[PDB]
Amino acid sequence: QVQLQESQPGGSLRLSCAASGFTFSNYKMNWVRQASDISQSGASISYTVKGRFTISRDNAKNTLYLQMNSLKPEDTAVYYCARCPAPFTRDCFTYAY
Amino acid sequence: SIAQARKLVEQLKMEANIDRIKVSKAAADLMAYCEAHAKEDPLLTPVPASENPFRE
Amino acid sequence: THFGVLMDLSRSTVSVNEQILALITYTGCGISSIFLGVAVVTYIAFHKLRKDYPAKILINLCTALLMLNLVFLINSWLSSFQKVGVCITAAVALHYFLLVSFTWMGLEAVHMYLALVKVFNIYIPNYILKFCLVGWGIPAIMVAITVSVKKDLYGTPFCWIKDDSIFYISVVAYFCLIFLMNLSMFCTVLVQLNSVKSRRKMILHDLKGTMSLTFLLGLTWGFAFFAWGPMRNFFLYLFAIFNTLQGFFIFVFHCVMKESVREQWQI
Amino acid sequence: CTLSAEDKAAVERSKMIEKQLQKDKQVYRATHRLLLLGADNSGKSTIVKQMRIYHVVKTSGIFETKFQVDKVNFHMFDVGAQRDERRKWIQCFNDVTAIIFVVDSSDYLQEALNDFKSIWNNRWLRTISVILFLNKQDLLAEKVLAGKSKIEDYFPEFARYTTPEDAGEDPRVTRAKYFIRDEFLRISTASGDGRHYCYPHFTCSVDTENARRIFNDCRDIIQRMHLRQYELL
Amino acid sequence: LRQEAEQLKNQIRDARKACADATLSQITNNIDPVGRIQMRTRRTLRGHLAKIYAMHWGTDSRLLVSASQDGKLIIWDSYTTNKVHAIPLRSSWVMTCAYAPSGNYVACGGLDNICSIYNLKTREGNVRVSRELAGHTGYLSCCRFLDDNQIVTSSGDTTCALWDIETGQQTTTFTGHTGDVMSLSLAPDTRLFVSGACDASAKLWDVREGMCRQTFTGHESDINAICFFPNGNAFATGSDDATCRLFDLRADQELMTYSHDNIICGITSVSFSKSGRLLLAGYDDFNCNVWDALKADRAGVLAGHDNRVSCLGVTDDGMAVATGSWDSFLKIWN
Amino acid sequence: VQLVESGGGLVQPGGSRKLSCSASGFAFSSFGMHWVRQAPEKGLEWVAYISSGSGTIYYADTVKGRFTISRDDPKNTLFLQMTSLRSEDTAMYYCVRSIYYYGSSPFDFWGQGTTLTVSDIVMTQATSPGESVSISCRSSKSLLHSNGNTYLYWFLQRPGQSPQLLIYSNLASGVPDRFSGSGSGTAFTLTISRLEAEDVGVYYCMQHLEYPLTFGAGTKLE
Repeated sequence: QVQLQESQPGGSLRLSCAASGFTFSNYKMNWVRQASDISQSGASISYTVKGRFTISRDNAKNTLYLQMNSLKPEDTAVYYCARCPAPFTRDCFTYAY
Repeated sequence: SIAQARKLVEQLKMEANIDRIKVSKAAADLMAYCEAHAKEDPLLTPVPASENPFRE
Repeated sequence: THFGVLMDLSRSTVSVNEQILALITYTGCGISSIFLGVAVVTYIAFHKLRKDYPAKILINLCTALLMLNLVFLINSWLSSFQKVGVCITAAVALHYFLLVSFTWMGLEAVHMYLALVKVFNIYIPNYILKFCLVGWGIPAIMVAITVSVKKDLYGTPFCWIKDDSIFYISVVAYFCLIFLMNLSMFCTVLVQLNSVKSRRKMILHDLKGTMSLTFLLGLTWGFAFFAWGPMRNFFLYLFAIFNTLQGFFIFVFHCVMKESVREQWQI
Repeated sequence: CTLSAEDKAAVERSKMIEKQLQKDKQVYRATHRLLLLGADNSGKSTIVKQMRIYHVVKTSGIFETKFQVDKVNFHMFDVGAQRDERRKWIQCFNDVTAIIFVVDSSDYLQEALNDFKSIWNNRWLRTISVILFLNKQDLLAEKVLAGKSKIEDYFPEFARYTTPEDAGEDPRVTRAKYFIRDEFLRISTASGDGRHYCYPHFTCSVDTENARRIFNDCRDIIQRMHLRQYELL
Repeated sequence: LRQEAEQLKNQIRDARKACADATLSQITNNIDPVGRIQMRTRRTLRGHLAKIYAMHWGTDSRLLVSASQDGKLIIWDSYTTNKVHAIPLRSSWVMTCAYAPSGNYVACGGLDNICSIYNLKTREGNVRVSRELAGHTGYLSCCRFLDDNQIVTSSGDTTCALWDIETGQQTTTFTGHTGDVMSLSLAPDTRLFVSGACDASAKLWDVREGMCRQTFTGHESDINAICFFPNGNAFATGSDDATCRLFDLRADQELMTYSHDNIICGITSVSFSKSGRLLLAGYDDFNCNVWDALKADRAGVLAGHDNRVSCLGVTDDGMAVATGSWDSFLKIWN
Repeated sequence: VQLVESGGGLVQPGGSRKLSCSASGFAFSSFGMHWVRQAPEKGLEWVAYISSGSGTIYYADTVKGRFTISRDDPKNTLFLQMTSLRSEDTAMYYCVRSIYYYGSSPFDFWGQGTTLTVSDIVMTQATSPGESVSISCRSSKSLLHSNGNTYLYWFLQRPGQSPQLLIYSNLASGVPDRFSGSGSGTAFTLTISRLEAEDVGVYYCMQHLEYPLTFGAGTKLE
């Protein structure tokens, strides 16, 4: 399978996505909210809010990191560790998978 | 949500109590079907150029 | 002799400098057919590089230049074989592969009018084949008319057309009709490519855009009208350094910095 | 010939099939298919009404809009009944002539940014270029000039931005309208590499030059496609 | 329930680990492979106009139909390069194609969500559509005829549907997938079928019972195309993750992971040879790869195309492999 | 599917009447169209041919210049512009539907016929309820062709109407499974298993390799 398990304003709440069941090294695993991506081995990071939360990554530990530090009250929602499934390609495409 | 997860376990409980055979004995029958049926396979052994209909 | 004997526009001697003109002519075709010859050797041999309708007219222009440069090269050898038949063999072939090349330059012109000016509804069915029926057929029509009249035996130094009216009305009047066609789709493609591009590497890319356009359409082949002037005889020196090295200039532009041929050169 | 009699007409049928296909090639190659990727709350549903009515089933996934402008046929293909996962049905449009990615510039857009970012850097939609076609400017200026409560707190790079050089519009709307243009082009020219060039516009319900905005910027693709074949551009 | 159903999905991964005695690569370490075999294009089937999205073979081993996304379904005399039929479709974006085992019928499964069942053997010479199977609320990603009046069809909706052409309504709707089911392969016994999805899970289905018999996971990406191993007790799925996976029916595991590290493009087609020893995928690097389906070696490349290889099929007699790509051309290999 | 004929009979000797085959109910532009004789004291012989389109128009050697054929595909009709209608040009002229592809059933629909009257492979056979019979047609040359099957076509013909294809050893879809065919390239037999009131009538075996098509007098079952 493709297991992606995710872990008063202004509190530095960082959550650790756990990417199991697949490689996660050549997968540009982005983040989506329910009220911002990464590349392979980092080094090409994009956002929406563009400095409030930062997207780290650890392919050696097989995990995705998101460090929400200065979050707004609107940021308090359900978070989902998305995975752009076409490997080695920035083709990040009811959002269910 | 709830109704999709209510019917997910019913579509997964039958996948739990399935007669999963041993993966070596399953792969044995995988190797058996290719071994017992290989001279009738025109891609392992190439059929000669007069018998197969792809010539000239 | 010089390369400009194909496109003199003045049937007069040039021959104190014609030893230096034939020096850069014969070394020009020697490196152009070694390079545009291996442009065909990487165009016919690779089906990916000839899927483009520009790059299949370019095959038809490269072999048009490959034959015209080689028939010019063997026109020295077909003058040493001093039989009347031997010269005529080259006075048809050099005249065919001139009007083929000129038509190929011209076709590259009417291709641009479709592919870059009348940018939509460009699909004519059996396109590349319908241009070989113009590129190699209309010269084979036109050379058939010049061998019909046979005035002054149509030949002969290296054998070439040696008539006044049969050279003008068959080559010079046809090429000027072709040169106005391929200058019009040189000015128009420059004002199309200006709107797309809208000082180095943007004048240089405008140079590599226009230096690679003056040798698909043969704008340097119109140096004859500039060399018709009695003062400047540098245009004949420019003729044998450009219209002879046109094979190298097609190769260095349309077969080195194309970036798809280098994808197919590597394995 | 060594072919049999019912195989002599099995070719003579097959040649007349190709004669229909070489007639269908003239219909295929002289008609420019256009993917149309307006999202929810965008202006796609009226642009396919605008481009159809200017010039020419309950769960059908594809609506074909056949409009010709300057006598050349286009097929706008908005994608109706397929669900939100665009991952696989968008691969099917790798040989279209353009992608009319219609945007709600009125709403707040990062979803439209991250869609266009995926449509750009897709492995199959690269070398085909988006007609960006920013729709609903009548309510986009209403969100900035008339209303002003729809300010750009969503976009932190608006404070570091001003309209560089661009065409009775308000200067705060034209700063906004050429920022919505500039937000896509920061995700367009980054991974374009000249293989496909985004051709943006501004449209509304009363645009009425929307199909001409396609064709003049669809010429600018097929021209740029042919200039890349001449290595010219 | 999401943390409560996770252990039951973890009950599957340890029931499969309980059967995990030795891998197929460990089992087949002492069997001689097919080796580096040359396989050559016999017929280039020129005549399409667009990207050939999917082909399918007749069970008569000779009639080949292909779906190109120009609005043309072309039935090929594959032996003699002849075009037996060309069908001008209504949905110009046809994603898939299915030749009936009876040979009377053919399906184009469009992007427009209709499985237009074309009747080839009409009393008229025109290939009229018999039943445009409207429904299915997603791109018709695969379809496979069971009989002349029964077809199973895959959708871009996360749900496969078994249809009846004579009625015109989906009799069964297999709704276990959580992602868009990209392909579909019927069993040789035509009482089961398999369906690979964009949820990275290939789900075994009973056609009559309508039930997800097994859900095969292990692919890292969207399962692009699938085919049954011809004894009906296994299948290889081909994902976008560039690693084909031979799963085994009634075992719920992946046997062989056909992974070559120098291949990163998606496996946009999968077919099995008649032995099932030679699994020939259709990758997105414009080439195929005729994997030894037991030795898991590369064992043969079919490099006949310029664009991505969308569709492989080995015939029922196993003799040819047609190969359509995203050009107008179908290469027929041997 | 109605291949009704608009032509007429009672032709002068040497007359040049045109014989019309008005096709309807099918894609007549996608069909190879034929013309087949039937003399009232004899059996079927073939006249002409157009394939789909106009390529490969064929004729018998007896009508190679006298009879010409030309289809009107927009008008959805076939013409036989016969010229010099003489003796042995008297026949119930049957316009024949025939589509050619792999797995096709050519010669499978037949026109009602025009009773026209005037004021190579030479295959033939013998002339001859609920029981099995056989026909045993013999050819002039082998028909196996080393590419396909043997190209012999079985045409049962009910006595007061048009003929109809039985076996193009492939059974036509309009005729029942009691009919069967076998052969070995030279000798071919049509093995009916249980004949009935439809099977009574003349049978016919037409080759399809050498394009002069001959039928033989056929077993006139009674």
